[PDB]
Amino acid sequence: SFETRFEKMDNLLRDPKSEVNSDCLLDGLDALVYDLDFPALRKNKNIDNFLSRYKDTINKIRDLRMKAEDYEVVKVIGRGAFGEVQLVRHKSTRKVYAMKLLSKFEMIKRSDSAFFWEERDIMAFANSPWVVQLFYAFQDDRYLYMVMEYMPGGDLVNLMSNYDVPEKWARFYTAEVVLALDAIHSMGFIHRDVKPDNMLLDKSGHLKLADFGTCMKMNKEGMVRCDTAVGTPDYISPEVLKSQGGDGYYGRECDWWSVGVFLYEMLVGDTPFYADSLVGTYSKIMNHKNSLTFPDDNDISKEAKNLICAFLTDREVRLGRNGVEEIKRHLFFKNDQWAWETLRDTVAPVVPDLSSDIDTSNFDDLEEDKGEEETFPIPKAFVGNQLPFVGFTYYSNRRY
Amino acid sequence: MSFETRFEKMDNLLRDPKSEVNSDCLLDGLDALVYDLDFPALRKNKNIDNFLSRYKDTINKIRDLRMKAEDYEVVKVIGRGAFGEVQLVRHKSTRKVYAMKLLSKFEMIKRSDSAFFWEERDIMAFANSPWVVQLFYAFQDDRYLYMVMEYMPGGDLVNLMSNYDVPEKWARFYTAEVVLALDAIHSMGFIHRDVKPDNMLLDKSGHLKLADFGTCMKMNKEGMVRCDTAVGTPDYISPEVLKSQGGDGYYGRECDWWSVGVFLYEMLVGDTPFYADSLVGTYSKIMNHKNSLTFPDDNDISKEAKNLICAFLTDREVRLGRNGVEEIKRHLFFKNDQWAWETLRDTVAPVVPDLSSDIDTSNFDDLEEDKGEEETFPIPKAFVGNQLPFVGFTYYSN
Ligand SMILES: C[C@@H](N)[C@H]1CC[C@H](C(=O)Nc2ccncc2)CC1
Ligand SMILES: C[C@@H](N)[C@H]1CC[C@H](C(=O)Nc2ccncc2)CC1
Repeated sequence: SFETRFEKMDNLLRDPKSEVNSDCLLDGLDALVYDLDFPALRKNKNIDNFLSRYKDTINKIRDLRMKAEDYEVVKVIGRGAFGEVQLVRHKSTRKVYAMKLLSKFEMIKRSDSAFFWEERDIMAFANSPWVVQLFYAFQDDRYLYMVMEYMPGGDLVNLMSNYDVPEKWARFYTAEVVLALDAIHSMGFIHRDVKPDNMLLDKSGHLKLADFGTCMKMNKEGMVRCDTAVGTPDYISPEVLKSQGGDGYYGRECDWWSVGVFLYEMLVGDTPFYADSLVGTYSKIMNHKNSLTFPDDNDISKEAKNLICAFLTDREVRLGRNGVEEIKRHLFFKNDQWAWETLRDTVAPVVPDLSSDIDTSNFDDLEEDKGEEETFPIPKAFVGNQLPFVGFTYYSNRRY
Repeated sequence: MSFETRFEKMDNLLRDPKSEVNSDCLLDGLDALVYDLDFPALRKNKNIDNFLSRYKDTINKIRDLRMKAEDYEVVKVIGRGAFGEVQLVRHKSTRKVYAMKLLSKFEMIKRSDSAFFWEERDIMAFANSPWVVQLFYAFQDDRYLYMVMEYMPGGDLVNLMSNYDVPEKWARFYTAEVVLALDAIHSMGFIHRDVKPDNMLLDKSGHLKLADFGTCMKMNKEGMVRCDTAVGTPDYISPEVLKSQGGDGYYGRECDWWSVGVFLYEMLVGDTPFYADSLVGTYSKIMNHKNSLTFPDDNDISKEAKNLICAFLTDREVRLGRNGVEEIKRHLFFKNDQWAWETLRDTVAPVVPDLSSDIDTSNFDDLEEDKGEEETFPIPKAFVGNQLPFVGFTYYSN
């Protein structure tokens, strides 16, 4: 039908999940202009003409759409591999966010995943109190921008470095992690990188998972096929670590292993497979059957040691294989202060006391500054570097 | 402006039919980018290869859903030549009858000239004037631009002049309707530059509309336009436009009034005032119009008619219409008792076409055939971007 066709097309331009919504189309144009405006390419008439035709229009668009200078950078609160995280205030709305910058050139400089799509999808549509929310996503010729809710409570790395975590706390945080991971699993993902760095606390001291670049969609049988290992040396499971070209076929039990490493670290103060060098940790993980020991410290309860050992075993006998319910029923979690279904409504073990909305005391003081770093080299022919990041913008077609 | 304002200004832009960044135009850009990259030579680049692999499914569905050529049943070809052919079409679904104009992308590209269509699209789509042939839809594929216009069943003035020894009463009417049509174009801020019987079409009631605006240009601050470009059939072209061949000349709207004078002369005489066997011969006579413009020794043509023609066929500086259209309207030639300027298009036309059906094409000649094996673009070894000049052409009406 004629109407049907017009309508199907109209939805395809509206749907927040459509690859051709206003966001994707405005990105498509924005990318083209960026990838053509070069004197070497300007020699071609088609190109030179097209650019002069849209010059005024494209400049109007870039000013109207969400851009970097719309935000006032309050302070850098994280910096690393593919960019940095900075506490920002929107100059117009005065609202405070944590903005993440991803160097387009650096991700193209041999990453191998386009990992940012998973990160964008989950953070934007998860709609879960266990997932750091993504409000806006935009871009220019050089950086991807992710506008997330600010987690003023800092991460679990910071918490563990300031406290000798008692069991009561360990239980709470482990329990919130379990629910957070179960929410991710219910969405059809295996996180693959469960660690204190990815665990952030809100203004009330409650946990959320941040960063999901390592996430992968499960198949129908709830499995994932991967030839190359993914994760962090201390927290990676034996099966994900040994994942090879031979196959590399694993389930969500690999996440539960990392939770065991997390629990152990909170109560002991060290990772269960710490070694002199990185490669030593590898051997100890593979030899987990004999390398996993508890120090002579009569403060780790029986239940704690049990759960840790139930998690730090071979995938085949690992706790969590029969669903999250067998984990929740574990005696370690048995308490009289909270229930699973009401946990995130209870008072947290550490409720952060904040001075202002821009209080960054729970984050280490990072230098800030830089002086803009090297990006793409000026092309001599058409390369199309902005093409992989088309449709990343989350602004014109957001879900409400 | 507030965030809400900024957001909503941008969101209105995507729905504004007069926006270069409305949804339809943006789909063109993405549609085009897919065409000018889907070549094995360019597929060697990963950014390109991955891009096309992602939008493969999506782009195909889009192309099948949007307005396309096979949505129309071609009833009959009614015009040909230029960059394509004008054909009477019936929309397969709505059963509505339109006149569709095709423009070959390759042909346009081959000989530079690939920007004239923007003026034609803009005017026909937004003029919203009874003196302008209306443009309902505009779409495209990898090869042709498509313009869905209202069908003018009355035929053109060329056809009318070849069937009648046009009397003055008729000549006056048609000249008067042309004057109002040209004034409407001028009011929109354009100089037509190609006023001729071919571009003058009649509706079912026998009333005039201007069709084709591929030579129209936007007047500058002072209502002028510089230009360089070759010329086809100088018969109606003014001396100034002919002298301005290479950016060496700025001319006003009074170049259109010259063409009206040629039009009036042709209706009453039967021949164009500066006709010659060669193109350069016609040119020479137009340049020497001061001495070449003559009238036959049969005073069938009235005094007022001779006056108006001579008032139009003079040097730009003293040409009638330089002081506005009102001095033209007040000319004694137009003095009559059958119509008034403000009510003219509501009066009964001198020739009201009698039509058999909605697809009656009796006022249009049957056309030969093209035997036209239209040339296609060669497979590129690098990025050429032949689709870029046609991005943002797509247009729909509500
Ligand atoms: C170490 C990496 N895996 C990664 C963890 C999450 C971090 C972040 O978004 N932090 C953050 C989010 C919201 N509010 C404050 C900080 C970015 C870096
Ligand atoms: C010869 C050229 N200057 C040009 C004249 C007008 C013609 C046309 O659109 N004709 C038309 C319009 C509407 N209905 C029927 C025919 C296209 C070609």
